[PDB]
Parts: sequence; C-alpha cells; structure tokens
Amino acid sequence: HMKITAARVIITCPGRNFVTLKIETDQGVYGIGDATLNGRELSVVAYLQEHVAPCLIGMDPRRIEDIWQYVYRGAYWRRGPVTMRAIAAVDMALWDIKAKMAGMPLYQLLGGRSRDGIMVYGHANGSDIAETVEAVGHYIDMGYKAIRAQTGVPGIKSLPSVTGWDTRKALNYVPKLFEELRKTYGFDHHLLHDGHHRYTPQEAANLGKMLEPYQLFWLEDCTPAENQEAFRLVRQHTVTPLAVGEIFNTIWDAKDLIQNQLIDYIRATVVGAGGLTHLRRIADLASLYQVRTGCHGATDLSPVTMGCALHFDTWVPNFGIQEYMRHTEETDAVFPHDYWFEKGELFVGETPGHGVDIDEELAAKYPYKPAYLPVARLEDGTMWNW
Amino acid sequence: HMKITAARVIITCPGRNFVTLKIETDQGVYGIGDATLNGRELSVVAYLQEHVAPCLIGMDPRRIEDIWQYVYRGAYWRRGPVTMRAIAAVDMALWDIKAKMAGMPLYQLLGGRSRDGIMVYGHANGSDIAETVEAVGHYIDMGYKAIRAQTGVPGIKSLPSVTGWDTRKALNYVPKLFEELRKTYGFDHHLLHDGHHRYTPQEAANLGKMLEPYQLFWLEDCTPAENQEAFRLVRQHTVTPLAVGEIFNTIWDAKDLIQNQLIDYIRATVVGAGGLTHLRRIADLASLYQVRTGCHGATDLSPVTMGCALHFDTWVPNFGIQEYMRHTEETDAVFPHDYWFEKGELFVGETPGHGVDIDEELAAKYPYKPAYLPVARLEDGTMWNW
Amino acid sequence: HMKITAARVIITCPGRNFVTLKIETDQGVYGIGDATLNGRELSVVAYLQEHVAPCLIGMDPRRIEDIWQYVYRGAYWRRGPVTMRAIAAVDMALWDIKAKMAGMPLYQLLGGRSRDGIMVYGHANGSDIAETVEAVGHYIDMGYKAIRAQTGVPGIKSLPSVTGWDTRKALNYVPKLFEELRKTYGFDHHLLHDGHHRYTPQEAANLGKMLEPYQLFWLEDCTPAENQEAFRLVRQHTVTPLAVGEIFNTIWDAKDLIQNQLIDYIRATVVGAGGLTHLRRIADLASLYQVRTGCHGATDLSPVTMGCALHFDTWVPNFGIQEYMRHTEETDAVFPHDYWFEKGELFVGETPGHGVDIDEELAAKYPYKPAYLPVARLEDGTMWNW
Amino acid sequence: HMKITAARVIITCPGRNFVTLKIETDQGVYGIGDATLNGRELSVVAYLQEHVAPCLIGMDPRRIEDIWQYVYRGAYWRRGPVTMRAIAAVDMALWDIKAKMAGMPLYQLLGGRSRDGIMVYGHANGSDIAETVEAVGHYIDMGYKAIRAQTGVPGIKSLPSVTGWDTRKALNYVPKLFEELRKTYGFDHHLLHDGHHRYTPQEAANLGKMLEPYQLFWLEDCTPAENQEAFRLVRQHTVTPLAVGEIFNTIWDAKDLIQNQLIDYIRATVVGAGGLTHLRRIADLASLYQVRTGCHGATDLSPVTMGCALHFDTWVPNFGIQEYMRHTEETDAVFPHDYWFEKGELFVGETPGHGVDIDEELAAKYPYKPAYLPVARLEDGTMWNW
Ligand SMILES: [Mg+2]
Ligand SMILES: [Mg+2]
Ligand SMILES: [Mg+2]
Ligand SMILES: [Mg+2]
Repeated sequence: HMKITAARVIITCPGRNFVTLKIETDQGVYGIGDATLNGRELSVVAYLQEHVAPCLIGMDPRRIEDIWQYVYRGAYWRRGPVTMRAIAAVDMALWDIKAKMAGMPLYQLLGGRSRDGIMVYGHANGSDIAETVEAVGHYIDMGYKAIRAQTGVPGIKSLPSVTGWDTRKALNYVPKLFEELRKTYGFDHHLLHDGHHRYTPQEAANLGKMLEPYQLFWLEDCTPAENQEAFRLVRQHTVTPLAVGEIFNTIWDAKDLIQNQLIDYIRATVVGAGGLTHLRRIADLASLYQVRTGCHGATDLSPVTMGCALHFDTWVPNFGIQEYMRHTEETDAVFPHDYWFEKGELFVGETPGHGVDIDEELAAKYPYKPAYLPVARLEDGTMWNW
Repeated sequence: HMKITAARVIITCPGRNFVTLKIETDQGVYGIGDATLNGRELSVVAYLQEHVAPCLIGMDPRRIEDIWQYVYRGAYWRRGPVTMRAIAAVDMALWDIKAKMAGMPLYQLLGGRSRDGIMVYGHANGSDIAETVEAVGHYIDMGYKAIRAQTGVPGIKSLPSVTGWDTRKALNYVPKLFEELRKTYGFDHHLLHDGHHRYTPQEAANLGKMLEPYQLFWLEDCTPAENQEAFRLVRQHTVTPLAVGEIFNTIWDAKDLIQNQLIDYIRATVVGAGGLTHLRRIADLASLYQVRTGCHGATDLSPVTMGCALHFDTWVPNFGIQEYMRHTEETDAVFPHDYWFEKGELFVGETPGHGVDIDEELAAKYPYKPAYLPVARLEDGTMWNW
Repeated sequence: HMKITAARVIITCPGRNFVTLKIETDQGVYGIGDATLNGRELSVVAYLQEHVAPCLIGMDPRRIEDIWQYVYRGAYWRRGPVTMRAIAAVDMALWDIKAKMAGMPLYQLLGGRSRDGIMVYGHANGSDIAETVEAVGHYIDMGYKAIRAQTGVPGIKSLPSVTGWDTRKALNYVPKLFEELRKTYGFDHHLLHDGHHRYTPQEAANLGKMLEPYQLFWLEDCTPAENQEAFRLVRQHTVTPLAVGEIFNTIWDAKDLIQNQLIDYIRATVVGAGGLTHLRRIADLASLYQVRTGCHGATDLSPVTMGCALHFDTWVPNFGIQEYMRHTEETDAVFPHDYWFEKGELFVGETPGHGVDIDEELAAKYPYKPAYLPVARLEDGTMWNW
Repeated sequence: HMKITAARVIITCPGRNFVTLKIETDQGVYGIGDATLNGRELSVVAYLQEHVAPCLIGMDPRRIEDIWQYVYRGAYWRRGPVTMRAIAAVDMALWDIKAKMAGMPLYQLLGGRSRDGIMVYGHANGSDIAETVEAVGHYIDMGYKAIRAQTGVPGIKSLPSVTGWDTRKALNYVPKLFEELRKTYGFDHHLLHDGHHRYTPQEAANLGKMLEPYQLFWLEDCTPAENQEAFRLVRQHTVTPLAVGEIFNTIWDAKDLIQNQLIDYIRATVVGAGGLTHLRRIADLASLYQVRTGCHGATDLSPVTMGCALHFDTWVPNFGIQEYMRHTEETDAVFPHDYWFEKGELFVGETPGHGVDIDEELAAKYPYKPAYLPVARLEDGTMWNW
C-alpha cells in the first residue's frame, strides 16, 4: 500500500501564531491540517512531533477512519483541547489527500453541494452603545446579512491581559444595545450576541428574556457548560435562541445539550473537535433535534481550517451560519486558498483537496512569538471566565 | 508578598519517563509536583514550559485556589489530559510549599489523620488461569489484603505494541479465573479485576452477573465512559461492585456516574485530575452517595504523586483502597520520599510538605527515552480500546 | 500526641446571648468556636458540657476530620439544630488551633485568598414604603453596595412576641416597595428581600414574577423548605434569583435544592451547618451548579462565627455575598477580633487562627438573660411561620 | 379556659436514664410524656426546662395541634433529634390529658381498636452462629412469633466504647446465620436482621440478595439514610423486605423513602418523631404505598413511650410489628403502666390516658448517671457508623 513517509509540523506567525501538520506520502501527494490552539500552541506541536507523528510513519493514509480511531483510542487518555487539535490536524490532512486523489474538491466527497454561498457574520464592536450601533451600520453597508454586536460597559474595564467584569452592570446595559439596534436598523438583519461565559444559568435566563423583544439570531456561550445541565434553566425561561461550543472538542461535550434540546446552534469546529470525521458526527446528532451548525471562525483558526469549514458548510444539510473574521494579508499569502467573500457570503472553490496549501519558504520568514488570551476577574478580584 | 521566581520543568527516565515541576520562591522554600502523562509526556512539558510557567512568575504562591482557577479558567480551552496534568503539577507544588511553610506534613492541612495505614492492592498477572492463581498466592503470602487478578486468554494475543482481543473468548474464560481463585484461597481476601475498557455495557452486565458468586471487590473500567450513561445497564443488572476513572481529569467526567449511583469507587488521581484542590472536590461529591476513593497507582505516576496520594488517602473520610505498583530502585533514588510499605499497607511520614523531593543531579543521569502504551485491535483488525 | 485537656463552655450576654466553646491543650495553644443557637441557647450548652466535651478529653486536636466524624456519626441520632451547633463549635475551635499551629490566618489553610474585600449587605427597615425608601438611601450613602429592604405592611401587625401576618395584604404591597426603590435610586445597587417563610410555592412564584421588573439580587426563604420540592414551582415560574438556608444544618437539607438548580444562593453558615469542615462541602456541591454562597450574618452569630465566615469568604471560589449586622460595642469588646468594615466590604486580618478571641473576665460581667424569637399567626389565629 | 400551670422535667435512672415531662393544669388533671434521648439526655432537659416549658405556661392544654405547631414552627430552627424529643414529650403529655378528660384509653380517641394484641419481636443475640441459633430457639420456646437474630462475626470486635467492624468479614458470615436458622427451625417464624448502618447501598443490595432464600421479615437500617436516595440500589436489586427509621425525627426524613417505594416498614417512634400528632402523619403517608409501621422499641424508650406506642399500634390500620425489649423491674416500678405481655403479643389496657404514670418519690431514689452509646471504627481506624 501507499505509505505515509513524513508527518511534519510547521510553525509560523504571519500576524499571529499558526501550527500546521503536513502529511507526505511515498506516491508524492501530500495533505495539510490545522493544529492551532490559541495561547497553548506549542503543547500541540509537541503532542504531534514527539508522540503522534512517529506512529503515523508507514501507515496507509487512505485509512482515514482507522487512523482517527488509532489516535483517539490509542492515546489512552481521551478527549481534550490539545489531544483533539492533534487529531484534527491529522484528519484534515488525510481528507485533503483523499480529495486530491479523487480529483475532487472536498465537499464532493462529503455528499456534494447543498447550497451555493455560505452565510457569515462579522464582528461589530464598540466601546459603548453609540459606537457599537455605528459599527453595525458599517457591516450592514458592506452587505453583511448577520452581525455580532458587542459593546463595552461603562464602569467595566506577551503575558495575559487582565480584564474586569461585573454582571449587574452588564445586565443593566446590554439589553439597551439591542433596543437601540432595532430602533435604528429594524428587524431585517440577523443580530448576534456573545455572552462570553460571564453569567450564571439564572442570569442568562434573565438576560435572554430581556432580549426577546429584539429577536436575536443567538445568545452565545451564556454560561459555562462543562456541566451540560447548566443550560436547562436558560432554555426553560427564554425563547431567545441559544448557541454554544467553540471550546468543545468532542461530541461528548455536547450530547446532552443537543438531546435535551437546550441549544439551537452548535459552534464546534473542524480544528477544535477532531476534524471532518468527528465534526460530521456532531452535526448529524444535532440534525435529529433540528439543531444547526454555527461554526466558530475567529482568526486563530488558520485558513486551512477555514477551507475545511467551508467544504463542510457547503455540504452539511443542517447548516446555520459561519463566523468570519478576516485574516491578515500576510496570513493569506502564507496559506494560499480557493475560497472568497462576496456580499455577505463565503464561497468554496473547486480545487481538488480542501483547496488550501502552505508556502513553507514564506512561512519561515515569520517567526513564532508567544501571545496569550486575556483573563477576567470580578471587581473583588475573583478569578472569572473570560 | 512572597513571589514565585521560577517554575522549572525537569525530565528524567530512571526506568521510565517522569516529568516534574519545581516552583521556586524568593524566600527560599520550593515545592514540586508530578506532571507525567504516560506516552504523551512532552506535550505537558511544552504546556508548562512554553505557556503556563511564564504566567506564574511573580505570583503569590500562597494563593493556591486563585492560581488553580487562573490556570483552569484562563486557559480558555478547558479540561483535558494535558491541560489537567499541567494544573495538577502546579497544585501539588503549591500544596508542598504551603505544608512546608506551616511546618506540617500535608495530611495535617487537609484535615488531619482519619486512619493509620493505607490499604493497597498489588497486581497478580498470569498467562493463563493456573499461572494467575499461583501469582495471587504469592501476593497473599507477602501480606497483601487485596489483589488484582489478570489472566491472559487462550486464543488471544519505542512504538506502540499492537495487541489482540476477542470478547466472546474472554467472557468464556474470565469467570473461571475467579471461580478457581475462590476455590483455592476462599473468601477472606479482596479480589479485583480490571476490564480494561473492552466490553459494551450489555457485555459488562453479563460479565458482572457471572462474577457475582465470587464476591469481587470491584470490576474496573468495564466499558468506555465518555458517555456517562454507559454504566446504566451494568448497574441495573449486577451487584458486582464497579470502579472507574483513572483516565478522568475533571469532576465533569464523573458527576453523573456518581450522582446516578453507577459506581462504587472513583479512581481519579492527584496527577490525573488537577491536584489536591480538585481531587478533594471529586471525593466530596462521591461521599454524598457513599462512593469511595480507589486512586489509580501504576508506576507512571511518580513518587511525587504517590506522596500526595498518601497524604490525601490518610485524611479523606471516604477512602476505599490505593493501587500500588512498586517503582524501580533508580526511581526511588531520584525521588527520595517519606512513605513506606509494611504488611499490605502504605504509610505516609511526618516530613513537612508532601514528603517527596527530587535529586536533580541524579535525575540528569537518566535521559528521556520515548515509550508508548500498547493499542488493541479486534480479530478482524477493528481499532479497539486497550 | 498532644492532647485536649479541657473543652469548656462560656456563656455571656453583652447585648444578647452568646455561647462559646474553648478547647484547651497540653501544649498551651487553645481554640474557640461559636455554639450560639438563638432562642434555644442552653440546649447546646448541655449537649456540649454534659455529653460531647467529656468525650473529647485526651483526643488529638490535630485530627479535625476524625473528631468531626466522631461527633457527627457517634451521636447516633444525626443532624439537627442543637447537634450541629455543638459540632460547629468544636470544628471552629479545632481549625483555630490548626491555623495558630501553622502560624497562618485561617484562610491560608483553606487554599488562600481568592479576593480582597468581602461584599456585604445591610438591613434597611421601615414601617411603610416611604420609611423603607429613606432607610435604603441612608445605606447607599454609607457606601453599601447591597441592601436588604423590608417594609411593614399596612393592616398587618422574655417570652416570644406574637406577630400577625396576611399573605394577600403583603402580595398587594411588597412589589410597590421595589417599584419605588428603583424609581428613586435606579438599578446600580443590589437589592435584596427576605420572604421570611411566609408564602406557599405558588404564592412565591406570583411574588417572584411581580418582582422581575425590579431586578432583585435575591428573594430569600420564600417558602418553608423541609420539603426540598417546595422550590420547584417557584423556579419554574420566575427568573428572580432565589436564596435559602440560614436555618439549614447539614448538606442533606440542601442537596436537592442545589442539584435540581432551584436556588442561586445558599445561606448556610459556619455555626449553623457544622463548621468549616462541613460548610466547605456545601459550598463545593453548590459550585458544581454555579450556586454561590450567601452566608447569613445576623447578630445572633457571634464575632467568632463572623471571623470564621470571613476567612471562609476570603478563600471560597463561589462567594456571592455576606450578610452583615453590626454587633454592639460590648459584644465587640468581649470578642476581640481581626476583621474590619470599610466602604461596603468586610476584610479579614492576618492574625494566626481565625483571628477572634474571648475576654473571659469581661464576659463574666454580662450574665445570661433568656430571650426568644417572635412567632407569627394568621389573622384567624392559625400558627404560621415567622 | 383551663390553663397549663407547670411543665416540669423529671430525671431518673432505674437501670438506665429516662427523662419525663409532666404537664400540670389548674383543673387538677395532668399528663406525662417521654423526652429520653439516649446518650444526649440532658440536652433535651435544657431544651424543655430553659426554653419550651416557660412558653407553655398559661396555654390551653386542650389545643394539642396549636401547641404542636407553636413548638415546631416557633423554634425557628426546625427538626432534629433534640428538638423533636422535646415536642414529642409535650405532645404525649397533652394526649394523656385529652384521653383522661374524655374518660377513655388513648386508642379510642385515635379511632378505636383495629386489632386485639400487638405482635412483637425480641432480640436473640449470640457471639457466633451456634450461640445465636440457640438464642432464637429460646425465643421460639417463649412463644415469640418474630425474632431478630444478631451474631458476632469471628475476626470482628461512662465514655463511649469503641467497637470494630469489617464489611467483607460480615458479608461472608451473616448469610450463613440465616441459612442455619432456616435449616434448624424452618420457615414458620418471622426472622429479622438489623444491618446497623454498616453497608454501602451496593453492599446492602448484595447482602439482601444473599438473604433471599431465607425469607426474612426485614433487613433494617442497611445503609445510612440522610440521603434518601441511598435505598434506591438496594430496592432495585433485592426482594428482601427493607426497614428504616428509628433515628428519624420528622416526616421530612422519610417522605421520599416512602413515596419512591424504597421501604416496607417505617420504624419511627412516638418519642423520636414528634408524638402521636406527627407519627400519625408518617403512618398515613406510609399507608398510601402499603408501607407498614414497625416502631423501634429498645429500652431507651421509657414505659411512657411504650404505652403511647401500644395505643397507637392498637388503632393504626397499617400496623406491621412492634419491637419489644423488656425494661428492668425498677423501671417498671417507677413508671406504673396498663399494658402487659402474653404469648408473643403486647396488649394495652383500658385506663383513661395513655395508661402510664410516674412515681416521683420513687424516681428520686435513682440518680442520673452518664452513659453513652458505643461508636464503631473500621480496621484501619476510619470512623464508621455504629
Ligand atoms: Mg465566542
Ligand atoms: Mg486500570
Ligand atoms: Mg432571613
Ligand atoms: Mg436498630
């Protein structure tokens, strides 16, 4: 059989850090996968380079499922952010190889096209309501159909930045943002809000109810969800739609949230949750309960992830929306890709594979630089959820 | 305030790989913690050295809870084998410092002594029933009160070794081991069996029922438990006691298994599940339902973990048993410790701290060497659970 | 081992009755604990002096957990207000000794500091809405961040005083208090209300809904809770936050209220619910469901309890709020302590122990005087819940 | 109205300690009630003498329900062993007065006679199986229809005595006792066993199954029951009948055990659980699920309790059995009573009241002497349940 000859980790920082796995074969064809774990990147580098990659040498890269099961089960210690990023990188690279060998863009292998373009949302941010309202208008004018709106709250504020938070101040202020947005722009546009893990379940229920008159597309990550019962009170009390899951890494993180009908959108991603192989299983479970996909799409997911995400989004029947933050020009140059943006939609191209590659010579000119996600504390100093 | 000046990772292989974190302070006192993750060790090295440790510099090491919450919440991507090993290492080192500063052995700070010695079990292994029966006898003769018995099954068989498995062959053979053990040795000794994740829930129910006449201390890890509902059928159908959790890393992995009364012993460890700080919370939840601790204790948990485990075991009210595999002489020399074994019990000493230290000069003479856990496949080649 | 030489009960009335246990040792170090049970004080005196204390003589006071289990299990008749006050007094005294021996303030032994100051609420009372609104303003002006507001209701009224109650009159009046408070002071301040056990579950649901526009911090003790299902209808029908538990004495009183997510704040105290040892277990169970601590803090909890409560509050991750009623000057003199109040927050000091002591010579100058809590009856004479 | 003039506490030790309340009135009629709480007796003395009794002076003793509610609700701190003993003593004394005033034995006021004699069980104890089998035979020969059988286990062992325990040793031995009893005496006699709180739920399930061939009348107190879910696994796994509740003090301790059909007999008593008034409510809830009464009846319940218990047992429709341990001759002389034993049954007499009185002059000749219940520890020293 054809064999894996190398599984190499490539690190680059063209505006921010990205980690990529390149699986090479004895036939010539290669595939690439994203391994980026924002703020903990080098843990995945080691997991791959020192442990997983040596096991892959000599394996048959056509055996996507077997290799997935080998790395998942064979680890012994199962699941987790680092573990699943490594598995995702392998899986993306193997699907890239499979699609190249089939002479087809990846969405064709998944079951073909279900839709034309992929609806996105962008990020309208402001320091206060007035600034945020202005920002949403600029996104509307750019042709976005859906916009996430986030405001700073008056009275709230190389190593992690420490930010402040106060729930009462936010509960008193956030609903007024959405009131003003609907007064200014009407109800035609999809409006989204990220609760950023800040609220208890009762508080999220309160906030959800206060947001009902404004017909939100979703309220996201309203309360920490390691306990999958945490969404129960929220769902009982509000008809504001709920989303969660960018930080999830396996179906086991979401099975009860889905089966108990506690969420409307699942936000797990190709890189976060174990590749195309595993994300398909999450989306299928979701579909049984009419839960839709809402893949996370911040810049810390490389263009390799975005290419795979768009192939996935183009096929998956229960697609909801795709988050889109634009990468830097330098990032786009390091990772040439066959997808594009037009009038509020992303489109994947027909290049065999997932359509993304990496320019290794150029990537080597942007050295790794440590960078951390911020943390949050309450006014009294209590460590909180950022 | 006193400050952390360094948080250094030390790697050594005195018979097998161990990773240790040493937290140093500007007062002079230091603490150490185990970070060893068998078969994925260097992923934790990177998680600590490249990401967590730089954040700890300048922090007040007296703030154990705050630092735990900072590393747990501040990671953004929560839980997981690598993540929680890093957190455990920090937590052990900080409790070591706290106990040293208090001038007390660690168990005193946890609430003091609940018992004298710590009951252990050892591993009696054989290639067939006859060999396994002989091995159990040797453990009995050595004064062990509790013995795990594992047999090879006739017809079943630097990089991971690939082993074979067949469930029907095992279901036909394993119960006969326990029949023979009770015929030979009677019912005085505690007898344990590790199902090694091999069975479905229905199969584990079947096996559990077949083992009932032999009054086992536990049947462990009978079926994979990422789905916490997996133990439901087993518990419904058998009164053989059930244990699980060496591979768990947070309370979120076990909350339903405990609250639904699906297990008798929780096997999570100080190193696996986030240190003394977090393991206490797991044990307390367990206690509400009369579930007892049965900490895993294989050699891939360093003597630093064993010292912390024994301090924990000496205090915790709902102690059940402690697994004990003896380390090599070289490992014992690299990690001098104040605990000892006598007549089937471990005992922790009175040295302030957790009682363990690391000889860095000696540790440097045993270089890291890659080593992997085995994997298992069914007879047709299907990737399985080892 | 070091031994308990005496466990002495001290009674004093420096403005109101307090009972204190002092555990003395053969090394010299001693510890003190609160045993005060308002309106039934001498039952605890007897429980301790005639029964528990003689068993403690000769025990090793370092064995906090063992002694807790001995007094809890060994009583045979388990739980209860008198029983648990006795256990709490012992536990506080033993933690006081442990912290003194460690040379650390108590919060350090619990896991260290999670926050700086401790947010409190005070009691704004009035005979009608106008008077109550004035009182809340005075608390705001004094720098309180949180205020409990209680009003008399027009038409409602050495041995226990008999008070009157009528639910319909209150349901028609209480919501107007919170309407007026928000009209007058806005939404910046945390506003609390104690329902004083007066309502049925349906009535509490009704009241909770009527209070929703006013964004309360909590509605407390809305309905009697011996039946832990009593909060179910309330939680189903309102997003007003719920608190309960000042009269609870073990985790068994609260486990279902917590696990079924029926409350936002648990109000159990160090003295009410079995000391630091047991209150930690309650707080930890609460944390799994994002339930926060809201310890009761009326004057019938002595400064010994307040010191322990503040050490607990300084460490506990899921802190919510601390009730604060100021003791008399005479009480403060009898129980010198290292905690203080500034701008709406309490702060614990660094004195080893819980930081509180008792001046026995001064305490002896204020003799015990019987005093009872009031009772309540409905308009027709029916015995009710005060 | 007629008034309570005194409510006096009388203490005596005619072989063991008893506490009695005597309520006197301005008409002349008086009533007495048991307040005995074994091993904590003087806590109830204080609760009554220093707190409750002064509130009763001047009340109308005909108002049994109102006084019950006053002492129960008015305490503020609700339920508990000490609290409920005090309430029980009052309630018994008031029912005694009511029956005297009606000119009827107490059972007539409860609803009249449902049966003739009251089936009892006695205690056959032995140090080993042979001795226990002999003891059961002596009870059979004395005409007992029902016998509790308790054996010591080989290998198991003024201040509380410390006893030993080991679960595995007992699980290996106890079933053989019942095997031998059925071999020797056949199946005609009711055979009972008290598990003495020693087992976990899984262990109790195991034991229950092992006892099935021997057709026990009940297995009692198999596992601690503060968590009312503790009986769930036991009930799921065995058809051996289950009993619990001698240590319960309110219906709130038993409501879920009853409604979830986890027990066959409720063992709460007139003295333990708040008098005739409250025990009636427990028995009625039990009856809905065909659960029967099995009142505890050890010697630490005075003849005042036994008289009330027998009046209750004579009326209650869902009577199951009454425990009977004979008091000393001296105890019988101090508490003259109208009940008697014949051929395995107790009978209550027709004396108006509950039929019991106290000879105060004689009682004064037997002074109080401290005496404690034993405690139990596991072999390693762990504090356990006696
Ligand atoms: Mg987000
Ligand atoms: Mg194992
Ligand atoms: Mg209150
Ligand atoms: Mg009993």
